[PDB]
Amino acid sequence: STGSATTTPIDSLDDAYITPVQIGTPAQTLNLDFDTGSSDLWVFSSETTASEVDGQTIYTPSKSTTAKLLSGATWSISYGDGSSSSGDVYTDTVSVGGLTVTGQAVESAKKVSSSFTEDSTIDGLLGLAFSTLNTVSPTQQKTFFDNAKASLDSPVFTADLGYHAPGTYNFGFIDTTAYTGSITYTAVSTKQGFWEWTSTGYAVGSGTFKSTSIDGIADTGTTLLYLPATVVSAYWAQVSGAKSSSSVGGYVFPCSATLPSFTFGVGSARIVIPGDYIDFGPISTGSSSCFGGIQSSAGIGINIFGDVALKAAFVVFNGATTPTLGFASK
Repeated sequence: STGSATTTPIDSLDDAYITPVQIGTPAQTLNLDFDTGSSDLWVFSSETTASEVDGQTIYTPSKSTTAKLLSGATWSISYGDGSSSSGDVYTDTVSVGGLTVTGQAVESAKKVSSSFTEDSTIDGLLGLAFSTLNTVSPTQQKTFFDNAKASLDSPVFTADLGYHAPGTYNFGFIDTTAYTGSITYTAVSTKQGFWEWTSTGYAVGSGTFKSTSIDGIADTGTTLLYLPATVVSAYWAQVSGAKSSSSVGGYVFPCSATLPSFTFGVGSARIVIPGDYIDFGPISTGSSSCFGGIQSSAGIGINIFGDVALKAAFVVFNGATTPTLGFASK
């Protein structure tokens, strides 16, 4: 089997991407944030505290003939940005882009933190990291990808995120028309539950490539590119007027600037992030100070290849017995 679904930016900055997901019978379509940095599929629901729901589409298990309460199971998650959610669990039929899993754990939110409430466009998350990170207790549950894997033509999914445009998540096949040149594959460590790999270095604009190992995670659920302070300082030093602002919470730059590209290494191959991808616009409405899309990972504890990086590539998440990651230009 295979599946293919379009993923759409939630706003003009590509802050996140939503992908329609069918849950239950008859189908209830919710727009979920596919997150390769976590492993819970959770949704706004009829059980979510009413004051914490503001415009989202909810899953109502009582209206699904295939929903079954997973008795005794609860979940609770906190994300790298400080947001959180928790609730109980149903199993139900879940389909993405034509690919159907029966008995998928659908985690129903009883509580969500303010950042989720305030984002009306995201109805939940669909985790695509390794199932070892799943928070369901007392019986850990598998991700949608893990459940689908054996039925897939090939045990892979791919992320093809757009810059200010829709893109695609495919399951079970590699669309050879979706990228240019070749796909370069690189080793993955699953020891932390993430799609963790080591970039071979970087360049800033037309500058020379610096060969240096950068361990980090491929995370579709993080907006920006978070790299070591040395790398990030080298980037922003090429932008006149750029500075790290403690008050704003990262590097800012004059909105009048033209940003240089940023290149990262994948083995001997190179992925170029155009300068425009690194512009996240005014810090506040009407400001002439703009927020940078490359930020320091210092104090996160891990480097994160988020959407800013991933959207510059066609990315293969290879879930073979020994997982690997593939990157191609596009």
